[PDB]
Parts: sequence; C-alpha cells; structure tokens
Amino acid sequence: PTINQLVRKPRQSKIKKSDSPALNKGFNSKKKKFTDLNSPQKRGVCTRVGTMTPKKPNSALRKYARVRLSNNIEINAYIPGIGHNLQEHSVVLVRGGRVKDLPGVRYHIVRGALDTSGVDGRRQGRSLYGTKKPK
Amino acid sequence: TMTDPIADMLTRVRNANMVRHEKLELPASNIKKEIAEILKSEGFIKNVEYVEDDKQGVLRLFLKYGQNDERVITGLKRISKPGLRVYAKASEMPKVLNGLGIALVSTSEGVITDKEARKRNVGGEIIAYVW
RNA sequence: UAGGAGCUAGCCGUCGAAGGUGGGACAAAUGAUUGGGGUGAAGUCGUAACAAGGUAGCCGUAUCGGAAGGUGCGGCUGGAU
RNA sequence: UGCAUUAGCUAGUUGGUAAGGUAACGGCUUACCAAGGCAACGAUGCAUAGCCGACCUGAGAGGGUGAUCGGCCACACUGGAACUGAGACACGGUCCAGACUCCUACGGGAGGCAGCAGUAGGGAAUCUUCCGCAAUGGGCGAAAGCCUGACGGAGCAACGCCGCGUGAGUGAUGAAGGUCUUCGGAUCGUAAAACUCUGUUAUUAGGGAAGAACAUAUGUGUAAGUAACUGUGCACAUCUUGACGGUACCUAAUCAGAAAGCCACGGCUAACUACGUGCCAGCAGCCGCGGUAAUACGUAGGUGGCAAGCGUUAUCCGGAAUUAUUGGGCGUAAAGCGCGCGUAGGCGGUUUUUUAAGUCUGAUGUGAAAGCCCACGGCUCAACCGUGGAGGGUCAUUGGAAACUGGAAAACUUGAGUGCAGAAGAGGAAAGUGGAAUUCCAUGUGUAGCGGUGAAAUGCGCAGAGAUAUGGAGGAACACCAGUGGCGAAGGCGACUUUCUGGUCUGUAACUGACGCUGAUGUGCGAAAGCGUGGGGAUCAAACAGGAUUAGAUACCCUGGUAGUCCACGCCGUAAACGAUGAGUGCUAAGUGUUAGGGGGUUUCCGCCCCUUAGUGCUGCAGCUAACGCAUUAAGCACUCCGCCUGG
Repeated sequence: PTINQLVRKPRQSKIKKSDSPALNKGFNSKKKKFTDLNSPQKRGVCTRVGTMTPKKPNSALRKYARVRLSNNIEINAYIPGIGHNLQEHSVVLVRGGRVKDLPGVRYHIVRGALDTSGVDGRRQGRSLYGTKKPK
Repeated sequence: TMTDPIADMLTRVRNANMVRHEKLELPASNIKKEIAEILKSEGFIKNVEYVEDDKQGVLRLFLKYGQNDERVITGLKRISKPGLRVYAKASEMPKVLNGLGIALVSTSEGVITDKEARKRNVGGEIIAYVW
C-alpha cells in the first residue's frame, strides 16, 4: 500500500467480532426499546435441561441448563454443582468459567443468590470469601 | 527511477561491488555529484570522476570499497517526483545514529553540508543509518 | 361620547406546544403458521472422497438427490497406466 | 460532529442596496439581483452530542480517558404568551393547555423533588427522610442576621491496602506426638511441659494537656478623627474556639499477653502418601486422574505462595510490536485482480539558479492536576495529603539567509510522442477454393439377423434395411502448412490466395521537450451448462425400446428417437480463464540453443563463427518462503500504483 494516495485511507490495523452478548446488555421498557450499559446484572428465567437424538459422538452425561435469573429472556447457560434447586421459577446471578471434562460449556451460576442450593461435596478447599475477610 | 543512484542503479551496484567492479557511470548532475563527492572525500570510494556529456551525461563513478571486500553502503533513499518533494527549510536540523550516518543533502539558506552542519544549529540533512 | 385615529367592549388572519383524526415505518407476541445451519448414538448410507478409494480425471456446468452421489457442453492437471 | 447496505443537494434560495435593530451587525421581513448556490471535501441525511483534562499505557511514537473528580454548556413539573429582576422563562415567579394530586360542604381552586435526606423500589453500588453553623463561605444587611441539605464533619468499607499484627527454646534425639510398615529412631520436634530474654502494639484509667488561635467583645485611648473625644479598625484585654479529645502525652497498669489461609496434596500445581477410589464418585487451570498397586474422586496430621492473608468477576495492556512509518504482509499460509483497455490523480527523470515561508527558532514572560526537575512538612510506615522553587529546558515573541523546494527565468532527455522490411500472423474479420456414403435405392439386386454391442436383442430388417454409378442432392458442420511459435480487452485467437497487416518485431531509428503505470472517468466482451427466431431429433443424444454378463438393468450399450446439439437476429460477467502468484523504472554469475528482425565475417552451397534483443525454452548466481519450490522472464533485488486481508 502507498502513502500519498493512502490519504484516502490510512494503513492501519483491524477490527472486532461479536463477543458475549449477555455480559453487557440492558433493557429500557419505555417504548419497546433495547439497551446496553455493560453490567453483569442481566436476568432471565429457569426453563429447561436436556438434549436431542444424536448425530455427533460427544460423550458426556452432565447437566444442561436453559436456566437463568428473574426476568425472562431465553439463553443457554450452565448450572454448576450437583445439589441444585433449579427446576423452574428461579432467580440467580452468574459468572464465568469452565472446569475440565465438560464439553463446550463456558459459564456458571453463582451459589446462593435468590432461589438455588449450596455446595456440599468439597471439604479440603475450605477458606474462601475474601471480603468479609478474617484469617 | 534514479531520484537517487541508490534507488535503481544500486540494483546493479550492490552486486558490482560484490564483484569488485570499481568503476561505473551516473547521470550528469551537480548536487548528486556533490554528495558523492562528500562521500569519496570521507573515503567511501576513490573519487567522483566527472561528466563526459552536458545534459544528463555520464558522470564517471570509480567505486572503491572496503579492503576486506566490505561495503558500508547501508541504504540511501529519496522520493523525488513532480508530486513528491519538500516544499518546506535546515535553519535547525538534528542528526541520527550519533553522527555515523551521512547521506542526502538539499536545502537553501547558506552553504554547509550534512555532516558539515552537525554543530551549526542551522543543520543539514541525513537519511542513512551508518555505523 | 374619546366621538374622530385609537386598544379594551365589536369585527378582518396568525400560529401555538396542545388536542385529537388519518395512511406508511419499526417492532413484539407469535399465530390448529413458518427456512438455514448446527447440535446431541447418527439406528438411515458406503466408508460414498482419502491407496487411480477401488473407476486418475478435474474446473465452469443441464441434472435429480432425507444424506454420503450421479448424467449434458467450454478451459484444466490437481494422473496411476 | 462521526456515518452512503444513508447521494446528486438546494429555491428571497444563493445573504449587498433602501425601510426597519441588535451597546455591534446583518433576508431577520420586504421592491432587484442568477437559477443560482450545495456537491459523494458523502453537502443531503442518519446516528450523536454538554466539551476538555481525568486514567491507563503500547519501547519512544504517544495516545483511549467524562463514573467521579475538577474546569467550560444546557435545563430546572412538560410546554406556550407576556410581564418582568440590569439580565428570569427562573432549584423554593403569574395566566395557563398538559398532566395528574388532593380537597370538595361543589362554590372551584390550586399542586408542582432537578436543594438534601430518606419514603415505594431496586441493586453489587450510593451512606443517614445523618450532625450543626462549631469554624470558613458568600447574597442582603452598619450593627446584626440568616441559607446552610454550601461548609466542614459523624457512621460505612481488603472497592484497594497498609505498620503493628502471630514476642523468649533452653534440658531426653522419645518427659507425651505417626501421611506411607517385610517399625529405625529420627520422628509436623531442645518444638513440647516451664518457661533463659522480657514488658510495645495488645487493653488501659485516669493526672489529662496541649490543639483551645483565629473573630469581634474592652473605654484606658490611638488612626480615619468630622470643628474635636468618640460608634468601626483596634496597641490594651476582658481569653472565647469545635461539626473534635478526661481521650491523646504519660505510669507503664498488662503478660511470653489482649493479634494468620490458600489449589492441592496430579506431570505442568511445588502442598504425601494413603485408604472408602475402580474412568464411578467426582477434584477437574496446558493436560488430567480414576478401572483391585490413585499421587488425584471423598478425606485427611502436617500440608503451599504469601498475611490481613484467599480466588474470581466487566474494562485496558503485560502476556503477544500474536496488531505493523516508527512496530504486517498478501503463491501455498492473514491476504495479490477473467481480465486487460482509461480522465483527475498517486506517483511519472531531470540538469542550473533566486526567496526564508516550514525542513532539533535565537532567547526569554513561558506551561492541568491521580501528569514537565528538586526541595519540603505530615504521614503508627503508610493509608495518603498537600506546599514552594523548575517555571522550566517546552507556546508567544523577535530573526534572515545552502546543496530541495512553493514562487521566478533556461533548456535537456531514459518514463512520453514522429521514417522505415513490412517476416509470421491463428487478433478479428472480408471474397474464392463451390460437395459425398451415412437419407432411397427408382436401373439392379438378395439376406438374416447389419445391428446395439463386454456378449448379445433394441434402432434396423425386404422398394428387398445396408446396393450399384455416368449419373440422382443436400440437412449441423470448410483438421495442411507441425518446436519449448504469432496476435487480442479478454473469453481467447486455425483451412488456405488474399486484407488491415492493423499491432508484435528487431537494424536504422530521421526528432520537440516528461508529454507514462496503476488508478474517479469510461472500454468492451468472457467459454460453455444455459442464452431471446427457421432449421434441430441430419450426426450425436439423454428418456423410452432392447438386450443381457456370471449367480444382476432401462445402466457401461445405443440405432428409431424427446428435445438439445447446430448455424443466418440477443449473451451472460461464471472454468484448473490457475500465474492459487495484479499491472510501471531496472537489475539478481549468468549461461543456454532458438522463432522474429538485424550487423555482419565466412558467404556458404543460403550454410559454419561472433554481437543481438521482445521473447523461446532450458537450467543456473543472489534472493525467496516452512518447505513445496520460485528466480536475468518470480515465490529476489532498490525507485510506481492497485487492491486484499492480520482469525477464520
């Protein structure tokens, strides 16, 4: 590329693709508007868990979660933990992550927000919580 | 194509000095030959021999190189064209590479040179990066 | 009597958020509605192409195809015989 | 303002003259002015907007940065008319629509959170319908006053930390201590009981104290002193002052006292091997483990990396210049164009010469905070605050002058434009070279399977299908010239006499002075499948027939035959059009035999030898990428443009 006939367009770097539509979404209910304000506080509703009649060979027997927070908008997320109260009509909060031996699933649901269960089977990873922060 | 002889003729010369061809030709000129006169006085080459013709004649070149068959012609370049030049002044000019570089020379206030104006506060013009 | 000219009491035209009318636009639910892909054992098809994938053929290319596949005319090597 | 998957924008318009009015000045309206003016400078229009620093930060380049936080605009129930205070559309002004709110005893009235708290609410987030004007602040007011919801404070907090935090190891290694046993005494261990060394933080109980001074508060009287002492400033000095402190400082009261968890014990995770553990549970970060020998799932005494410590979540960057003048390339890889032909342009070659306008301003007044150098004070260190110089050495202000230029006067010629042979021309076309079996056999016949075919039947078979020639014609359709050859915008370009020989083409090039590549323009088509008329089923030909392999068709098989095939009137913008490789100036040791055109020697007997280039090929130097492999003619080298893309 030239420089003097480059004044019609500079020789520069490139641009961004789509990333995490849910992390940074909002909603204005005034005039059927649709907003964005970059907050982790965006909600949904607890619906479903399951799969369908295979074609590809991905072997895994673990929980699917079409399961979300207060106000309904359909997503595909994860319910961590084995003990869980996520059947219907739940409210939660969500953060990110993926533990191994899990195919493709890449988010979470925080424990003990509004309407879920707690963590039971781990006793050697003891002293978390970091803010109300004694020894 | 030869805004600089280092532009297109260097396609020939960079191999010509690999093969020790210590003499060549150049278009007739007065500033172009002046800068090579600076360089041969520095001892890049033997001497800028002179023109046979009048208008764009053959100025003879006589290119000495390093006694070790080495070449310190570390690139020299310019962009002259009707459409590309400096309609612009070295009433001040700095230097690069701690004064080792010595290259093209062109302006108008009062005769010094690229390396002969390193100290003036009305400098010169440097392009190459010699060391 | 300001009556003369006058402004309020009276008449000739102005916009005004407003107000409500009208046809388009966007939507959202979605309709005993509805097209593309992926996805989850692929049970559907041979390992269809990769060993000339069992027959080198190919590229634009009528062609039908639930899916690996096929037959027509112009350029081609991206081939063991 | 940014933005065409937003383009042709606009009409007293394009904003002087006369009337009018802004402290100023106007099409601001009017009698005149041109359809003009605005233009892919993407005007129009869409989106958006209070703006800067602010922070973080890529090597420097320097930048994204508004929450706060500071500065600079606009709005204060929405809106509309007027009034207005010098200015108001007014945070707490009228009439109002509007809207709701409340009231209604109906007769009508208005209200009116964007001060600052909290009220419903929410959240991860905003405290507390927080304190008082204590001080400072200012509007009006001598004096004096209030607003304080300004101001300062009270609580809030690893949002992020910080110093102290956890103080003493001596005598039995064993006074006592056990993940892993075909245990040895070492042993989380002179640790340990009990404390060598001790009295800080630790709580502490008060003397208490500074700060607590600033502001008047008193005439003794001074200054303004008015004709003069005086009311105010105030030398007196009556001693104030906290939205904070009987707490700090101190006695040391206090005692070895009143103050520490992480993934794991997995290769990389350093945290030990074990068991219930048998790819199960489930820990689970690059990746795992787990299947009768789990280190790992679960668990564990220690246990690891640092400690008020533990891991994450949105933002930027380290990571990774894996985001490129500086600090990307594009054949394959992130990417290089059927194509070429073209205007502005980018860049096309310059040889001279004048200006000082810019090409590290001279030196200084000279410089935004969490941010140009040092000094500081306080910070339990800190947590964090501020202060001065340097005010810079950073802009302004003064300068004029090379060997570029803008400007100014000359010409030259490689990138541009004018003879020639016209060789090959298939560039792409214009007239001739002017017609058969295959369709019946009418002359004449003679036969069963010609056939279709792997083998066969179909189609064809009796004029006797296929037959004969002077004779009887044509339906689609005119292979010499034979090597690594010549041309077009391409698709591509093929019979030849010829054409223009246009143009290549090399030998001459006879000659004015940058007159070009790519790229706004614009140039055309691009092959077929298919494509808008007679032909066309004549050939071929899908379909059908009809045949069947060996133990399988209607298929490899196809004549009759469906069109189609095809040429005299319309083309698409597609091919492995591939160069997977875009087109200008020139080389990269170069070589290489050669078509063309030439110089020729020798002329040969049209040939041997040298120079030759557009190429032609071949290799082959440098270079090239990972290698494929490219290269004097790229997949290199230094000057031109183009477009592509830096995840897909």
